[PDB]
Amino acid sequence: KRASVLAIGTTNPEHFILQEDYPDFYFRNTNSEHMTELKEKFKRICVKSHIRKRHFYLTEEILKENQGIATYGAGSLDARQRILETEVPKLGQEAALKAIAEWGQPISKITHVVFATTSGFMMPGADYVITRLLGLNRTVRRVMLYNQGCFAGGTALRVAKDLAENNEGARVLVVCAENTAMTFHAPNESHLDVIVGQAMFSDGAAALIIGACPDVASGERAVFNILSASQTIVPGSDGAITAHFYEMGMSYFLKEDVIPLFRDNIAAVMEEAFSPLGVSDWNSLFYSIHPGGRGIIDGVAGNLGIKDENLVATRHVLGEYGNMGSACVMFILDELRKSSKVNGKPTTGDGKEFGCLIGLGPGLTVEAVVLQSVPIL
Amino acid sequence: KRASVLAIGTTNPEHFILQEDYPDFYFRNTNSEHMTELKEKFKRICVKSHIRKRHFYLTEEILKENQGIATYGAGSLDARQRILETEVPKLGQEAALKAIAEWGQPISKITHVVFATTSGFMMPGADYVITRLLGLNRTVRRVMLYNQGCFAGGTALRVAKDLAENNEGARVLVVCAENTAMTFHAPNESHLDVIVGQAMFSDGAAALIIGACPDVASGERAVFNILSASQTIVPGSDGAITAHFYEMGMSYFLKEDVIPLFRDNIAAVMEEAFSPLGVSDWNSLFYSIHPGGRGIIDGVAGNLGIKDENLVATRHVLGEYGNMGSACVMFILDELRKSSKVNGKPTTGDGKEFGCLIGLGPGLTVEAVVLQSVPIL
Repeated sequence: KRASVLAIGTTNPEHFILQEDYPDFYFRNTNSEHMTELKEKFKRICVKSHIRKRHFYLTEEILKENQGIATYGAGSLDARQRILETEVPKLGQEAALKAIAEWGQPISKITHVVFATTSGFMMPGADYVITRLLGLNRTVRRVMLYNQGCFAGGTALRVAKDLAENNEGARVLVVCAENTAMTFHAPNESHLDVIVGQAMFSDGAAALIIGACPDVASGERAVFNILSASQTIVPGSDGAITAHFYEMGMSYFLKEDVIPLFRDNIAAVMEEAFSPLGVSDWNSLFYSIHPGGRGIIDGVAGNLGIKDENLVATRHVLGEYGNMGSACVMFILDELRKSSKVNGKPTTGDGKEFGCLIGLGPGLTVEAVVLQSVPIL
Repeated sequence: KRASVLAIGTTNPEHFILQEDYPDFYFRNTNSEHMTELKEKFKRICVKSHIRKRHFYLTEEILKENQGIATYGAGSLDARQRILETEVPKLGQEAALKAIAEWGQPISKITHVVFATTSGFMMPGADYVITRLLGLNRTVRRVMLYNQGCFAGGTALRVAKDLAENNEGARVLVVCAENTAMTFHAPNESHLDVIVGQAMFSDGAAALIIGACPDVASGERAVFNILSASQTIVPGSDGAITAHFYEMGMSYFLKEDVIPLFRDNIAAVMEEAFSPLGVSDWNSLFYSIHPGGRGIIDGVAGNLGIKDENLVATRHVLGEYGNMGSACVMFILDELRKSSKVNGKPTTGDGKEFGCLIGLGPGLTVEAVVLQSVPIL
């Protein structure tokens, strides 16, 4: 009678770049090699990032064919959309097929779709495209979530939750996907917000299948259960994150006190979701914190007092992929369940009963989804 | 147990223009009086449109600064967004306050918000802004439906339906709002899809309160009961409507066979929806069809054999407000119940029991929402 995660799939584009070689690549293919001062500010953040590699659609050749994207301030939304209109629902398809395989059921049994992305937008949306790409039924009930940032991962789950629970027999396909072709910019002295993003942002795609009352006889296997899903605006945070969709693509602004505002308010958000269960100790849980850089983790960590033991899964994704936007949190969920089977843990939650999903985005906004593990045999 | 409409509220900008005087206004304030031949076609279209007046935020002086918006092809997305980022949620606020006045409950009772808009987008979205303007709780669960076109009105009804029915005591605030500053273009000889759109689009905004199990003792009153809600892709209609968000704004393209596709495929949707109610006679129902111009309405009615008696509310909205996009279907619902009280009809559905809200848009896509009337006292 409660919603459950029945399958999980992930994927990234084949092309990847090592962080050790990114500063040279980023300044060479923007003809900004002469900005010696910025090359140092950027390099220091790369070292502090503790990110090893990132996947990208954008290659050295594709940027040569799109100088508008390679020039800061220049109009390029025309060229950016030509790429995103196709590659985003396509990368999603790759992920959906992996999760539909584990599910091991007929395509016709899918009745809903929830697509979440900030990378590109048009009409019809990616939710129509992937419906035709996967060959789903023409009567699937779709819900498109455009431009909700990095918390959209928690949003998608909250929407799918009420869908599966209010429609008997319902099976929901959820897809998160991103592509740095939307937010890529060349270095600029006045707008140093870019510097932080270009040493962080990557792309990827995750896919989930939600459904109530798992049919064990049919071959369905629950992975996580969803007990609750809340959303909260953070007090005194107006303006901390703002992103505009201009002719130059997405132009974003970061205030110097994003982490302190999240840090000094996360305690209250946890207290609300977990009192119905009588939980107080924050180390009795498994976590899937949105990897919004080391600061956000190492800072949400200290406040709640989370030991390094429980941040292994979240820090692992950050290191091997970077910030993939809304797909980061589903990536970390797949990380746990799989790591748990290898290490012989009693449950899919690293041997723990309850866990939490933390998504962070503009507002400030915080999405909190309470999860429950299942036994491993 | 079953979601119900509890209140309705609408509004428009004060500034309006008569269809009588729009062709002069259009070719004058875009510096295009030298296109005399093109002006006559427009004139003809404006006369066959059955639209009497439309309300716009865009006045003659506002176009006078942002000449980019008044010049076809020119990059003007920035200027459009500076307008839409503020004016759209401000227009929604004015509508919501009317619905809460009728609802007659404390603002602390609202638990969810659903906003749908194609006109403009940023981060955080217009769901955050309307949450601050109305002074709602920081812990409200909100959904942002961007760029779902003219069927978004029915989608907003379907999401809110599953939220209110899956959450005890939950009360959902629906808001739809559109602004022509996104779709405004100067006349061009080549792109004749633009010319037909300028005689159609308007500004407006509507609001509803959705909740399951009305509390009579708390002063709540029902208006319509939501029995079901569906979505469907039309077979073999790929590319019938496409819209791109380029640097010039929302560039849309309409192929020549849009009406014949909706016309011949709508019957299957109605049969699937009303079959479990034992209904087949389409004139025994009240309607709220999306007025995408005369063409759509006449084509849909001609197939199902709907008489002019049951299309008065639809045409009245198109005649007095023009095509406002996603808000049209909400306007018609309000005219239905308001007209019903004045004429002495026994129900909010023109005396009838069951009715249907039809949302049409790109895909092609068809949103059907079976509705039930309540007794008038």
